Amino acid sequence: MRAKWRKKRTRRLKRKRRKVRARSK
Amino acid sequence: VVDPFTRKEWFDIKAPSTFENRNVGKTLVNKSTGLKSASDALKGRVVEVCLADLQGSEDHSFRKIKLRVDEVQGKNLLTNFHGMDFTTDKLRSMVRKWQTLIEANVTVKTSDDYVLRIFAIAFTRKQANQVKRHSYAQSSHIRAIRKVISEILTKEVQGSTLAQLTSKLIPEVINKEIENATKDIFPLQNIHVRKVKLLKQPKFDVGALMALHG
Amino acid sequence: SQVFGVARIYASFNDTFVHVTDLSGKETIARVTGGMKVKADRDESSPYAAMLAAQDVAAKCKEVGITAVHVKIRATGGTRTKTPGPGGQAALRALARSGLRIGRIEDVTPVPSDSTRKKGGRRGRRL
Amino acid sequence: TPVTLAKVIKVLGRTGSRGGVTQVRVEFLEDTSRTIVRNVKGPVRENDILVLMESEREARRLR
Amino acid sequence: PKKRASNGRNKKGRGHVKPVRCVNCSKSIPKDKAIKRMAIRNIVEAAAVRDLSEASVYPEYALPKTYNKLHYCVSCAIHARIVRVRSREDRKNRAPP
RNA sequence: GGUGAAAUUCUUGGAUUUAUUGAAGACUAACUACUGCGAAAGCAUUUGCCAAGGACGUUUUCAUUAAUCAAGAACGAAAGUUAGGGGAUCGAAGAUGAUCAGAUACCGUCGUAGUCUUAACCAUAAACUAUGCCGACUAGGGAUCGGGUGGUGUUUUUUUAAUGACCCACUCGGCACCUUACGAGAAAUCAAAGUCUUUGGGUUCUGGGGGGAGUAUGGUCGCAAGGCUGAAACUUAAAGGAAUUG
RNA sequence: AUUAUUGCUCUUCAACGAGGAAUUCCUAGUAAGCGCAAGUCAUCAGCUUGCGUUGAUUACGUCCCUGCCCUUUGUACACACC
Ligand SMILES: [Mg+2]
Ligand SMILES: [Mg+2]
Ligand SMILES: [Mg+2]
Ligand SMILES: [Mg+2]
Ligand SMILES: [Mg+2]
Ligand SMILES: [Mg+2]
Ligand SMILES: [Mg+2]
Ligand SMILES: [Mg+2]
Ligand SMILES: [Mg+2]
Ligand SMILES: [Mg+2]
Ligand SMILES: [Mg+2]
Ligand SMILES: [Mg+2]
Ligand SMILES: [Mg+2]
Ligand SMILES: [Mg+2]
Ligand SMILES: [Mg+2]
Ligand SMILES: [Mg+2]
Ligand SMILES: [Mg+2]
Ligand SMILES: [Mg+2]
Ligand SMILES: [Mg+2]
Ligand SMILES: [Zn+2]
Repeated sequence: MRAKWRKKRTRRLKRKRRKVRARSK
Repeated sequence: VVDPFTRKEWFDIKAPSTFENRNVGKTLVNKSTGLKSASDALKGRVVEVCLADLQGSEDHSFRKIKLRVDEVQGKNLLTNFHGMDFTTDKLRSMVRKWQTLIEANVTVKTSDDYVLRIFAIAFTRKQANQVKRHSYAQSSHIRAIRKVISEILTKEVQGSTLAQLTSKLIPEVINKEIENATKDIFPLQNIHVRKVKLLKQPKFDVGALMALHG
Repeated sequence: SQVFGVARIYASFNDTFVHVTDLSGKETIARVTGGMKVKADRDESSPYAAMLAAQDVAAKCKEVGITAVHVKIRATGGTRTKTPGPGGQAALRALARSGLRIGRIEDVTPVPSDSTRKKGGRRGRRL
Repeated sequence: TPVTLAKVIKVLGRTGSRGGVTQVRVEFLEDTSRTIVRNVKGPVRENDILVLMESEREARRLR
Repeated sequence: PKKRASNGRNKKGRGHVKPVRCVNCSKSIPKDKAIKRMAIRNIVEAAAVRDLSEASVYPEYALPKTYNKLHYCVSCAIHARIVRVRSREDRKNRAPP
């Protein structure tokens, strides 16, 4: 996939793990 | 079941003084009925005729003129100065590559107190033995020419109204005084007052207006 | 010699405007466009139409009072194509060849000291 | 009807997308010393005589 | 790899020029990289000039052409106008005709 | 009106076209170039002010004061964020007319944020010459931008000059092109990418097969979005570059 | 020999009044018209392969349509755009 959109893929992907981790702080 | 033509009042346009043909053209109004008359309604229109279409000669192909209608009298309406334009084609021709353009302007008053803004354009010429294919001034050159142009333009106005200013613009006296003071600085070709607009007329004064007529 | 008025032929694509008015402009005299004298949208600017409309416009122009007329041909302008449309030349041709005089004509296509962002976005109208 | 006679003086070539059309310069006989190029419909060689139905008007290219 | 030394088009010692809008599709494109033609042409045309002077006043008149500079976007330049495509070498030739 | 063609749309409210005026915000057309300047981002209307700069000129001054740089700092396109203002235009989102088997799009319409500006953030771009800086050396050519020097050069007339613009030779320092190639390179190409197994002028920084991955983690910066720093397990025989013929 | 091999005679006497959008073939002893021999074949040519007979109109050009070649140019394809 376009590198630009793979970067976006994982931008989001991190935002969710950033989110799910917070539930547990 | 109308056709406003089988109704429209008709009219011819007369020009001011310091040119050639005072007769100019025709127009349509509406019959001066009680409530909404042909008179006070419009008249105040304006007309654009090339002055070569109004001076006869062709050493004036460009240079357009705005005439505004101020007064009316029995199928005869005069007109006065309202501006001066250039033709689109002439400029587009004057403005060629490989050379520097120069423009400058000023707002200023006249005797009979019409205020106006006159324009001025000039391009750098190669001079007849040059080798380099372009010819550019030196910015420091450009700033000089403008200031002098401006010095000259302000002087030429507030002579006896647009009246004398019109009488001044027609034979392009301005053009060559520019040409004069300038050649101490840089070459230059074309050089014209290009434009001039009106923005602050005084008061009607039915007297003074009537001085161009006879 | 004649009686004079203004022609002003706006010629964009998809339509061509012809309408003569008083040399002051304030007062019209007969119009009609290219979209009038044929019906197909697609052909709304074609030279064949603007002819037939330059024909119907010449007619009235002389059937009212104007014996002659100067022209001011014009394109879309502004932040648009700025180039002459198709049925401008056909219009001019049709109104001189009609039975009307011609005198000193210039271009009046609005040209900006550029700006107001063009339409269709940075990547262009793409198809 | 003003008939107008012209003698083909040179064969220039084939215009028309199709190409059935030949470009030709002619010399009209009744008072020479002038020339005009015409477009033909049929096969043509040098020294042929074309009846220009209207003397003064000529074309160039064809599509 | 690389394909031109002028890269895209004409820009050495500057770093930023400023975009124009394509006359055909309106695509932005740096002015130096543009591709341009003065669209100098007559107001009338081929045939009209006779029928022009014929039904006009004045002697032969004067005749004043139109002048407008054209800005194309490469693709638009390539799709119709000046372009073709040249050999590896003919590319190098900057001469117009 | 708009299109390849259409439709959504606007039209007794005289639309679209015309004319005269006015207001709002944005922008700087043409002149504009293998042309200028800036550390880089970047910078094209005028005029006044404010300080700044390179190059040149120099038989002025000081005299090793310099080169390059972990840390640290200044600035930093666009978007994006906070708080005002502004909000013309174009216009992420959204809603539509069509197209399509589908059509969350391309094309058309409506148009929110935005686009502009102030105060503060953010610090990233293929931020590109994909090419560190200082110094020396190595090879031809015609242009050009700035500075200077030389001339019983041209053109400007007045009374010769003085000027200014122009012409020719030279010389510094700019932006580039040309041809060559002693030389270099895997080549494409390169006056540097040259002066390297005949391997050393000074200095900074980064890379060490591919994926995993700019991921996990910790630290840190941020309002946020995210920036900086930044692994391993595992997987894998190629991935990659330039040129050739198809 | 019926589902009628072919041939003859009488009778029966259809559609078809030059053919929409489309589309084939052709430049001289050619097109078209005309019949013959040969192949097949016990018997059956509305087919074919050749043959001679009568014998034109119109081009002797072009790139518009369609088809294919050739350069140039892109390619991450080379089992090569299936
Ligand atoms: Mg919880
Ligand atoms: Mg395309
Ligand atoms: Mg490539
Ligand atoms: Mg940049
Ligand atoms: Mg400007
Ligand atoms: Mg520390
Ligand atoms: Mg650092
Ligand atoms: Mg807005
Ligand atoms: Mg949508
Ligand atoms: Mg839909
Ligand atoms: Mg969507
Ligand atoms: Mg980076
Ligand atoms: Mg680049
Ligand atoms: Mg050199
Ligand atoms: Mg294997
Ligand atoms: Mg390759
Ligand atoms: Mg047989
Ligand atoms: Mg058979
Ligand atoms: Mg290849
Ligand atoms: Zn384009």
